[PDB]
Amino acid sequence: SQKHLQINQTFEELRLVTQDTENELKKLQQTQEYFIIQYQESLRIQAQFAQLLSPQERLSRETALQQKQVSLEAWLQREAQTLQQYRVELAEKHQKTLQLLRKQQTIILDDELIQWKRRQQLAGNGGPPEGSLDVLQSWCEKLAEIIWQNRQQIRRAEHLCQQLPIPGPVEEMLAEVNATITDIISALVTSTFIIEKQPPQVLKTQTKFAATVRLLVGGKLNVHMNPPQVKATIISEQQAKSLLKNENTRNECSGEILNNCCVMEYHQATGTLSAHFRNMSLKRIKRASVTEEKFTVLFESQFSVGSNELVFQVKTLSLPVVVIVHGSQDHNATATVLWDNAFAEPGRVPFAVPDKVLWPQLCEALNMKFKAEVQSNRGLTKENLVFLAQKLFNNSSSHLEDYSGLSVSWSQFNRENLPGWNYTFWQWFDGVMEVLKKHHKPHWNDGAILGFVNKQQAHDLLINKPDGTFLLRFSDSEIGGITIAWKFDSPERNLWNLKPFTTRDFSIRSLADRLGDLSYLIYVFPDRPKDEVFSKYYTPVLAKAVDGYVKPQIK
Ligand SMILES: CN(C)C(=O)CCN(C(=O)[C@@H]1CCCN1C(=O)[C@@H](NC(=O)c1cc2cc(C(F)(F)P(=O)(O)O)ccc2s1)C(C)(C)C)c1ccc(Br)cc1
Repeated sequence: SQKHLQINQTFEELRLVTQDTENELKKLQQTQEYFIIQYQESLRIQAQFAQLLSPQERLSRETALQQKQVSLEAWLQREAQTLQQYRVELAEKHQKTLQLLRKQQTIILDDELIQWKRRQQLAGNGGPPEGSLDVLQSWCEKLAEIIWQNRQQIRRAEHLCQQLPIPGPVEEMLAEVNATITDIISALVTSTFIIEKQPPQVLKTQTKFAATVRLLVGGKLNVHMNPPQVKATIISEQQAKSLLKNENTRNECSGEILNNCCVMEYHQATGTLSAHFRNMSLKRIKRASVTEEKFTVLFESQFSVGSNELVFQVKTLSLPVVVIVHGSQDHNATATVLWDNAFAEPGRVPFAVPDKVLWPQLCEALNMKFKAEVQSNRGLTKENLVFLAQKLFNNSSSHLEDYSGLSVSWSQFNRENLPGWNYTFWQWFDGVMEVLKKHHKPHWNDGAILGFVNKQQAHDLLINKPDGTFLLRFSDSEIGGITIAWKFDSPERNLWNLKPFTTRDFSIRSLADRLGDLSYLIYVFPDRPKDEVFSKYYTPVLAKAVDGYVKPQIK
């Protein structure tokens, strides 16, 4: 809460200086109002002379009014300069608080909001949750409360100058203040239309999906009065670039969305103005690989603040989505999305990503997604990272630090196949998460699957162990396969690599049941016995009702 306390201090100073300008604005209006009354007195003074007639009294009444006329005329002249001075002083104070406001806004919007948004982007790859927008709304409320007060303050100060003009520096001073105000409100309004909950980045046609679009300055401006409509629209990466550059053909889009319209709702209790699209669906998609084609859901809205004097057109784009029609296309779709959420640079043109990235950056991305997919805190160890670097780079080294300067290209990750294989690194890696996720989630968590060791590594671990000591390994030759490697002293071969099982095999008999059937397996690596690790998962054979068993019995 270091920068958090400085943000709060600046907000508190901003409200104190805005009350000062308000006090001085009412004071200026009083000064001007009295000056207008004193000016009428100087008019009555001449009308008093006009009511002339005997110079025995008319010589004394003429001198009384002359002395009075002069003093009031002198007071008026001095008060006019005071009116101009206090006016300049107010504009200077408004210019000062607006410059401070600009700095305070840049902090909330270009830093804290971007950090929240990035936190949300990385959460797509199974990263840590971004958290509630409560803090960001609390600040955007104050930003709006303050810019709106100063705006109405200057509109009032301007009204005074209309009713009593005094030419000088004040005109261009107010022209500057106004330009600053439109810049700040436009920025505050356009930037605070954000997507609280993103749509699915791997989207299947004809599948119900949801999104949430919040407006952080909803409660503090006159926006909830007429809650605006938001129109969800699916567009392509090219269409997204031209939408930003403004070189578009108005309604250019790439498909229909069912229930693509929603009206923002204000929740008094929380102060939130937000469109909840709960029943969206992709009816059709226009496509000019399918897997590498990035789309985005564009949310538009049009609304005003206070009166039709201030109207805005807001547009927010979702994180890139990949559309799949089969479901079987998910394998490679996840890879392009995984790359996007991880390696996207801030302030990029629509869905631009780096061609190559350094190996430890890709390590973060794989570890993050891996833990999320298997639903465990046991991630990829330093040894596991080396195993994958050996596989990926086709390098011998067993030192993670060696790979640190190397670069994985997109084609090296999920386009060109591995050395002697018919699959890519992503296909191999995703294959492992997929077999681990469907089944073996508790097994992976309980450490029973060592997995990321090559055929040689497993032998150079099991040799010095008793007959029947095994380890569970990931097959190289078969995507999503698990191989049992075990040492058992015998003629011309001591280490044994059993045939790899895939999800089809597990669907017939579980990993635990299959291990329990094989008597030649007795000790899971390193010491712990087989039944000690898999007794939990052996199937208690249940009697069938068809065989005449009225109550559930365990044979
Ligand atoms: C109760 N019961 C019937 C059973 O399930 C147990 C019986 N069983 C077997 O013993 C089968 C029966 C046929 C030959 N067999 C073998 O295991 C023979 N082994 C292999 O044939 C192979 C070993 C590797 C290693 C790899 C590798 F190293 F992991 P990779 O890194 O290159 O991918 C890649 C392919 C292969 S093929 C063996 C020489 C050990 C006898 C079994 C049956 C079916 C399935 Br599927 C799985 C195992």
